Amino acid sequence: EVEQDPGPFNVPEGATVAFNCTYSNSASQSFFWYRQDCRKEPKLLMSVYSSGNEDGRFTAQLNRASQYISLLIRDSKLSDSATYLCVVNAHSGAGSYQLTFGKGTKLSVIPIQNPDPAVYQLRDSKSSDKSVCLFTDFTNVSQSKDSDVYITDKCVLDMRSMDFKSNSAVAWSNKSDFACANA
Amino acid sequence: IQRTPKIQVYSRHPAENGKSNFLNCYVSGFHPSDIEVDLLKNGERIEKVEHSDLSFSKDWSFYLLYYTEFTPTEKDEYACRVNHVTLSQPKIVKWDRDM
Amino acid sequence: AGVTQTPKFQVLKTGQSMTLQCAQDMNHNSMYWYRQDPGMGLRLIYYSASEGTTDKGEVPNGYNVSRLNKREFSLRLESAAPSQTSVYFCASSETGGYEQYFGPGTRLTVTDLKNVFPPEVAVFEPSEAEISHTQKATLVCLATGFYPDHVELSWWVNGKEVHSGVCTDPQPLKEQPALNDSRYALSSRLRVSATFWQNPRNHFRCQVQFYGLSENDEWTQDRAKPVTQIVSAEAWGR
Amino acid sequence: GSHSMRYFSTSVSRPGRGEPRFIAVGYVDDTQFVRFDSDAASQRMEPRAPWIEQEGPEYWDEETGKVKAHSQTDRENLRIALRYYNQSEAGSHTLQMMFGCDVGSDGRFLRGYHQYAYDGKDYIALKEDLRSWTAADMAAQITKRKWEAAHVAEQQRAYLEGTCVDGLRRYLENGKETLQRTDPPKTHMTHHPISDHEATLRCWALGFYPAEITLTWQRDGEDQTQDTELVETRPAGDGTFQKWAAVVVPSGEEQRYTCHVQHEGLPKPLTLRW
Amino acid sequence: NYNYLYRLF
Repeated sequence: EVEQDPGPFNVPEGATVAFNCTYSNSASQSFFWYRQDCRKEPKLLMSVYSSGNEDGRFTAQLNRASQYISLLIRDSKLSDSATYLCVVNAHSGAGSYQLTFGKGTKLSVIPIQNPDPAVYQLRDSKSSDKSVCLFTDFTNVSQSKDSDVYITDKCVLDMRSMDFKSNSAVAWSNKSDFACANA
Repeated sequence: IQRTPKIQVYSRHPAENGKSNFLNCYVSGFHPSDIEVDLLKNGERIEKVEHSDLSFSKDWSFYLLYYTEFTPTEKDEYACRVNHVTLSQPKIVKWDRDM
Repeated sequence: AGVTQTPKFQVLKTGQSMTLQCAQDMNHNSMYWYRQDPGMGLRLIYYSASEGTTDKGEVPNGYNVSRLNKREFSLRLESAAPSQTSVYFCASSETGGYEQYFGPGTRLTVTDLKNVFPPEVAVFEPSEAEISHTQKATLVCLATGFYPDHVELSWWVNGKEVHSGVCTDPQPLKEQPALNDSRYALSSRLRVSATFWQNPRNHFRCQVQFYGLSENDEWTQDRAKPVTQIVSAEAWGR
Repeated sequence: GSHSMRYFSTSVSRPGRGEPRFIAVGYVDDTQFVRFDSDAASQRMEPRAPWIEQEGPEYWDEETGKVKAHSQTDRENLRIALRYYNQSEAGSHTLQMMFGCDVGSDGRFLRGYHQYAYDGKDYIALKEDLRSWTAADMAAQITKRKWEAAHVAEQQRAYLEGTCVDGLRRYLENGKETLQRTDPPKTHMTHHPISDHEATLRCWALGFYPAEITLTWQRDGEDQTQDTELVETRPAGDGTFQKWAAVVVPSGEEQRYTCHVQHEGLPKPLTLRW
Repeated sequence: NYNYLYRLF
């Protein structure tokens, strides 16, 4: 079996974040870190070698004696937000060598940006009652405990064209009496 | 690359007529591994002969031991017959009590 | 040099049969079928050590496979049940212990077809307050009310796709976090500079491609059949 | 007082006759204790010494899976080696492997081994560092560059310094009544005339347990290893080994010759004479 | 104990 950090890791941009993973089977032969962006495929990140494997911002080490694995990320970016799987290569009881995939740890980088927390009332091109509220830059929250208000998980833009790592979220409600200040 | 086997035929204990013993045929130093080894009694092959599992020395040359339980007598003749791709016809080596 | 997999999405009525497809061009001998369920990691279904041979994984019941070539390895559900509602990935590796390159993955919601619904898209025009203080206008799209969360939203500005200034929600929301057969929602935003918004001959449209029922399914309902619809909403520069 | 555990495996392609045959055998010093034969019905790792027979179901299951995995790995390597040399499917080809460790007499790990051979020639071998590879061919260099990037030498170093020594010490105690005993050679001499004025004196050594032994013929000069006839060491089949050496002597000059025998089980080397 | 060979040439 493979176990790693329960998560989620919520760290601001530029942070150093370390992952921890342990594998029970002492006979395990190969070790890897895999990354999986949300609602997409796993991909290999690097092989843990126990001599030290580092690839720029990413460094990983293996302790054969402790049977633990670590991943180190220096200078966190919003492009690093993902699920980080611990992958271990162990012979099964039969004659095949399989990879056991860990549950992983979700990383969620959030930008350090402008002092303009704000909410804008958006008008629908057709509707006279539908309305949509916004945000600019958070203090991670999904604190709308209301039974009818809706809240998106705050997409984290990295716009280099206009040079603004926008950090916006969307909200709406079926009620006509939907103040953006009261959601 | 091919190597002709070396061949030795001998008893596990020094021969004494009327005493139980084992007749061995030890082929070694050959390549490739496939080989045919028969143990003969009065010029006729023995059916129930056994052999060691395939293995090789530091040179990668193979060696294999064939053996049979038997009771030698003074006039009875035993022999080993080994054929290999390096041999044109099988090579027969008679068992000698002093070799 | 990669691993391809079809389909990308699929609804299935209970008892419907289905066969996911996979292929690799990397000359690897090993291929694998995983399923990824929330709260659990990858789980092997079946694998194939090489050509002509297939073997079992951690979760093999309800599935079968077929290693056609060195290139292809398909996985069939001969009777679909809600327990099989999951995200299936194909993967490939040189041999047993090597790193496994993965495929894009397939989304399966094995539910009753009656639950299938298409999104209700509605584009909302940017606020005047953001314009005068930040000199950037931001349009928001709202794809509400679709159960089979198989949607590929897009923004089109003047008949051409825009992949800049855009941020779709990485994951669809659950309209009820509690309920299992709950409707989903999706949101997206588009930032142009404020001058581009007020220009009247600029034309924005948000396009939510919905993946739902195939045309061959039996729609027994009073409603129109939720076929693989493309609902889209739009606005012009005011 | 050093010991060795070694596994020798031989994979042999048989085109037109199904998948290649795969044989593997395990040694502790000079004593075989285990085997695997793909042609055998069991398809299982099999005991070949009395002291290994009591390992539990976990051991025979796990060792069977590792050796079966090696057999599939060396099936593909035969297909890969056929491509590296651009050879036809016609004809059989051989792929041998040797690996193991030399733990000391409780001085612990001393050396490891990991070697390959294709058609009787060296192919690739781990160096004594357990960190670098020795490719013998232009094609083996392809494997060396591939194995270098994958750091497989660290895997073998982790095995040769770990599981190899952990199993070798464990086998040494379970077989300590057999593996740790030393049998001195039993020695005797024969005298057969071959001509009227000559004689073939044969110095015999029988029943010694370790295969290593030195048979030396001496005249008045204390060494004549140029007219001396010496046979290969051979297995008796009861766990002991045998060897003999011969020299040609003038008749009536047999006393000028002396045979020296050296072996670990002898407190001091023997001096044999007529 | 047997080695853990799986790597290809």
